[PDB]
Amino acid sequence: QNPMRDLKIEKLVLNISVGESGDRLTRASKVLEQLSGQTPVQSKARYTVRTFGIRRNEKIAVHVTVRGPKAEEILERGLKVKEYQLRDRNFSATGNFGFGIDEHIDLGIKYDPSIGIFGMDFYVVMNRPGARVTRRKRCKGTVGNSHKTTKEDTVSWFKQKYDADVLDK
Amino acid sequence: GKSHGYRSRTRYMFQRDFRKHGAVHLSTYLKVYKVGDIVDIKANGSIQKGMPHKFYQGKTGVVYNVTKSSVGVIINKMVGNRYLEKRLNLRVEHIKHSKCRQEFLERVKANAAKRAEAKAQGVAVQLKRQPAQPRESRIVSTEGNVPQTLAPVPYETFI
Amino acid sequence: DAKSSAYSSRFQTPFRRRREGKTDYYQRKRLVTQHKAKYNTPKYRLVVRFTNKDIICQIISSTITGDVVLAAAYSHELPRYGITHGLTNWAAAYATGLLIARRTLQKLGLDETYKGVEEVEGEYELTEAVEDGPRPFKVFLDIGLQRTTTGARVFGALKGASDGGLYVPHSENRFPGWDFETEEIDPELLRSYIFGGHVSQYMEELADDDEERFSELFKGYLADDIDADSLEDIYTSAHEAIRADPAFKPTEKKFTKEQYAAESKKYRQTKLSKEERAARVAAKIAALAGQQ
Amino acid sequence: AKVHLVAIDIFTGKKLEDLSPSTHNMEVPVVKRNEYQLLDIDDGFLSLMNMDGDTKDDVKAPEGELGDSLQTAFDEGKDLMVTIISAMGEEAAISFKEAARTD
Amino acid sequence: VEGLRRARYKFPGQQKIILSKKWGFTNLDRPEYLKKREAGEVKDDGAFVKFLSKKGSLENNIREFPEYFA
RNA sequence: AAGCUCGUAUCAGUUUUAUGAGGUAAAGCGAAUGAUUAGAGGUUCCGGGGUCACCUUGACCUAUUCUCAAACUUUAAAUAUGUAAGAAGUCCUUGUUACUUAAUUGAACGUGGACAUUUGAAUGAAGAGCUUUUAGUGGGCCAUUUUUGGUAAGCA
RNA sequence: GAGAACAGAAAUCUCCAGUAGAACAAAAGGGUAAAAGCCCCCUUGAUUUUGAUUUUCAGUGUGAAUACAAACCAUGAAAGU
RNA sequence: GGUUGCGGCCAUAUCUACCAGAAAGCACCGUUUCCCGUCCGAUCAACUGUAGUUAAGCUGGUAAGAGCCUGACCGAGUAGUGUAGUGGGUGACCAUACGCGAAACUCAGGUGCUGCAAUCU
RNA sequence: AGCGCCGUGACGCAGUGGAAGCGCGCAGGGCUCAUAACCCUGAUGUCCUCGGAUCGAAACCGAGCGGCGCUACCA
Ligand SMILES: [K+]
Ligand SMILES: [Mg+2]
Ligand SMILES: [Mg+2]
Repeated sequence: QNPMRDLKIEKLVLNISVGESGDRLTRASKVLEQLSGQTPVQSKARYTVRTFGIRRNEKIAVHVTVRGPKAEEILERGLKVKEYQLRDRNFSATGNFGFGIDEHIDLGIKYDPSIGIFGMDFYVVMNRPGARVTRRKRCKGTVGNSHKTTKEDTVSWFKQKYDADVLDK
Repeated sequence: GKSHGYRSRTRYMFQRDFRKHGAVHLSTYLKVYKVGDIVDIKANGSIQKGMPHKFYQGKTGVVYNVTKSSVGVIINKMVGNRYLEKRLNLRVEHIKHSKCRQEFLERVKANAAKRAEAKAQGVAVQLKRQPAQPRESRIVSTEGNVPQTLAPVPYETFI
Repeated sequence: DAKSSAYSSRFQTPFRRRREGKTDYYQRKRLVTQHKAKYNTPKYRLVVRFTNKDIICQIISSTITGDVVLAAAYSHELPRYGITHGLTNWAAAYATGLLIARRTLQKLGLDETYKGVEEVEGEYELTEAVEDGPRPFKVFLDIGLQRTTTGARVFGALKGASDGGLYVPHSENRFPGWDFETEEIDPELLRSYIFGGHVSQYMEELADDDEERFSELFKGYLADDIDADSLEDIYTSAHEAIRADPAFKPTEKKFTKEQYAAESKKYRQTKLSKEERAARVAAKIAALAGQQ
Repeated sequence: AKVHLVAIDIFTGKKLEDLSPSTHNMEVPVVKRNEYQLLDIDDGFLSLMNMDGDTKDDVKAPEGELGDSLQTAFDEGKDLMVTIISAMGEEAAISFKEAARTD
Repeated sequence: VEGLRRARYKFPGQQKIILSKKWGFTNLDRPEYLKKREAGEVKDDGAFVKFLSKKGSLENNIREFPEYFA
């Protein structure tokens, strides 16, 4: 309709949730750092479950957010092992969609020992030009209902751009 | 054992009003108090500094001292068989002007105006207030207002 | 979704301007509240607000019935003083701070004294109270919801007002050219920012680099045939004109208030009466339940 | 009322008895126990390590039936956790446990 | 009535037996409840009923009580 | 008890007018928090014992429904309770200051001037203020109303 | 609530709703949402000299607290605290 | 009358769904050499005001809308309560006399007002 | 009537707010013709229930259940 209402990716979050901290955490951090081109941020456990062998503030996970044509080209690579084929699931009612792949170090980048193998969750967040109104400091507002992102709109754009398919589990 | 702390038994009177919590509006802080002003004490529970003791909730006094963020209020407190002068240091959050003294000052101006006019024309202006006087005679016309009413009513169950 | 009735009933709405996200009442209380033993002395604020395409500077005191503006200066009137481009840059913030400073001093009659900083050197210097004379006009910067940052244009306005004559307390901490490792302010860099040096050197740097980006940016400079080297004198003349005549000539205001009212009234949707609401209810009952 | 009290010294193991009215006050020590990990035992004097690497080479090895059994269980290894009781300016090892997990 | 009379002896003190003029457990008199079922203002529920008012969403007042407005 | 300074007042176990403060009585629970009776309609990737997307113990939600609270509450009395109703006042000039203001701006205290006998509600006032010094007492009990413990008590 | 390899009712990530139904050492009550909560950057005003005041009250002490003054400071762009 | 800056009272202003918005303003918006800040120029910094859009914000309207506000001889002088009697009743309690007096309930309206400054088909 | 204590593997019992241990008992293999002894190896716990505080309770708090007790004196 209105060219200022078209969809676009605003961020992609790469996540690794390691069971523990230490050598595995540091290897995952180096993986995420090299892949994103930025230094990643580590995440501490919220509380002690201890059935997963975790304790509070243990730094059990590592993640990074990428935006722009960077995230465009990581997402371009990350869909290849899915052969441009996702599900009717993996799409949220709020418009965001994501998938997780069990070895992306071995999708396009080099493997070597002392780094091991890992799986990354890719989570994409979609929006429209105007999403600043819910992030800016002054006169913070809420997106209008006609401007919201929906699962059907995200699916339609994900099918037409990147010529993909869904629902085929 | 018994408990008689500073804020004991203040559970309801240091509440904020329903749907009236949060920050204080700036008209509290834009009010000017001079020495001799007559003020009413009512603690704002959200400001825990300069808070009056529970006794002085609802007391009215005279300002004797004015400081950076507080006023000094003189209250007469009945202790035994006499009143003792009590001096309080209260932030202006817990303080409002006595509206009764506002109408007294306006009435003083109005009294001066009445005497000023009477000094020229219409002498004996009779400044003093008078209590509610008994009504004078009147003629209650019936025309269009014919009296019509019935007697007491029988008892009915209504259950 | 589907907020409950008890939720709606028990909800306490914030203050109107807090809901609009325009006022920090926490900061405002400390900005506005006056020493009680200074009973009726107003506390003046140099309110600086930055919107897209415009800069707003106001000298504001507070009353019960509302805030009162002693003097105001807007960026968009700078073409009278010679600035027709870059109406929101750091140098424009300096110029509008100098305008509101001189205008305030002219209104209050504090121009014969308190000339401020005549020759600009970017040196951290307040307005000193003259010996055997009235004190300088004292205002406090009110930046609103602006984040504090070294190099912000709101501190550019603060600098322009202070160098223009008003006494406004501040530190050189947040001026550009303030090194972080050492507590030292660079007057050469601060002078460049005051006189628009950064935009000027961007013009040569970008033009030497390429042409496709520099074509689109600074089109107005190309239209008026303005060289980057020609910014220093035009800003200097802008300050000269501002100090010469801050008299605040308003617009001629074509299409008088009443005509503006008649123009904007006739396109404004108005509330329906209760009889019209009732007739709508009745017709909707017939439409939605009249056996289709 | 009066209370007759029979008690064993926590260090020397000797019986002590005393008696007092039930409503007068007596002193109770501030007895505390601490976990330590058993490093070398050379001239007696068990050298111990806290939850951090900071070391306590200060506590005499027990010379009793528990202490000799501790040394025998220490010679073949199987790293132990020794408890120290430390009331009233005196310290003594009272127990020792085989570590449960992380073989 | 006689069952409640027997229940009365199990309680201390005085108790009356009152014939209500309300329809069952509702708060409405019988003639006005008749006037409300002849209209479309009463819809059955578990054991009680729900009533139709002039207030609230109109389209809600048609999806409930459908046979009224006819 | 001794009085002292004065001679109708800087007053009052009271009302009126004006203005505050309060969270008890009552009420409320298809309003918050707790408590609580019964069905109705939807939600099994929320476990229903059942055969290939179901009436059939559940849990959740929604609209209802019965009953409650010293340590619950939106609302909220009556009685009791603070203050004010002027001369130590009000207004107009212009004086002081080392405080305050951008300021010859305020703040507080003043000089001079004006306000008349209703000097700014009612009723009363038995004299009004003030001081010293000292006795006995420091087991209480009863009644109306409010009220705690207790089955209760000529109980506490 | 809806989603994301292992990951499941409970590990991390994302969005939407969210008047506080959380948190604020510790009882309970009160108070607080661009904060009094959470995270980060500085710091020692948890300082010096005393007087006045409030509560318990004999208008004593003790404990605790409130508002100034005269210094020296911390923090902040600053009002201010 | 519209819009903006700062506000006063802090829902008649809030919330849910939809529709409309000349002009100006505001906003979304384009970019990273510079000051500055981040895992991430998303927030914040700076530059342009140019390349574009009223899609969203914002402002108004629509709704037998929710909530909120005001009123009623609506309930109801009911509940409660001060004073009084050698009133009534075995009592719980109740009436009367001289006074004060609710809250639910029902119905009806309403859904921001406004101060200073600038600008506007 | 008031008060105190105890409840943990089949049994008897330890137990330091970071998921539980001794002795027997039991189980598997071996030796014996076979059982025991003996030798080599394993396994066994809502910590009486039901809630609460804590990131996390066997331990702390509130109740409920089942046992053991103590006081019971001057008349
Ligand atoms: K009370
Ligand atoms: Mg404090
Ligand atoms: Mg005696």
